[PDB]
Amino acid sequence: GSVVIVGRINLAYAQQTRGEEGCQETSQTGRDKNQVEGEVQIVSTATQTFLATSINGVLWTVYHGAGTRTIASPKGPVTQMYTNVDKDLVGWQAPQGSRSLTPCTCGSSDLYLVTRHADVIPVRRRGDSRGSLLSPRPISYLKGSSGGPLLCPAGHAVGIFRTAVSTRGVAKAVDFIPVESLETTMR
Ligand SMILES: CCc1nc2ccc(OC)cc2nc1O[C@@H]1C[C@@H](C(=O)N[C@]2(C(=O)NS(=O)(=O)C3CC3)C[C@H]2CC)N(C(=O)[C@@H](NC(=O)OC(C)(C)C)C(C)(C)C)C1
Ligand SMILES: [Zn+2]
Repeated sequence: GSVVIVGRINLAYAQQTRGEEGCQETSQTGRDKNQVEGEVQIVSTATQTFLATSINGVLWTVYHGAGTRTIASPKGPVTQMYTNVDKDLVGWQAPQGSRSLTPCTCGSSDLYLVTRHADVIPVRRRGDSRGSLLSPRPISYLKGSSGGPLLCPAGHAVGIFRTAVSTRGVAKAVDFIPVESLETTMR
């Protein structure tokens, strides 16, 4: 079926636009004539819910979430533009009404992760695709936030939340797809 937009996060505050009946319906129809807004979208399949983030006019998220699914749009289902499984990466054309995040070039190592509750979580950049959490978190607290953005102090995109780095059920750090690798994927 289709990936369906069921909410959005404005930059922070989250909003929901669609429920289980609507989501079950639109996952199946692929037709979503709903207004789109925001930089991060809350997105659902029939089984999973996570985040997706618009960068370079492309809406990016994780493959472990999206698979090869099409996305629901006002004119019908839209196929993926990018599918790079070894990056756990998929991308569709950013739907009308989304605004893309601007890539970070300030080189800051003080990052801020946005969760599906529109909570903003401090990260210390530890390297290209790695960030350590200042306060470690339970895995289930961060479940549903993959595909969501890591920002710099200025509000620029540093990457897309992919995997959590866990010891004994506690996330001590985050793995993210950097904005440069999206560039690489696009070319
Ligand atoms: C290798 C990644 C992967 N690839 C897949 C490819 C195909 C596939 O087929 C189905 C499944 C895959 N699963 C995958 O991983 C799965 C999915 C993914 C996941 O849950 N991602 C997030 C998250 O919030 N995810 S999410 O809940 O939003 C999900 C709905 C999208 C961001 C996490 C929130 C806590 N996973 C990890 O993050 C694991 N961490 C981890 O693997 O770290 C390593 C890479 C350093 C070892 C956990 C569970 C320990 C936290 C395991
Ligand atoms: Zn920046």
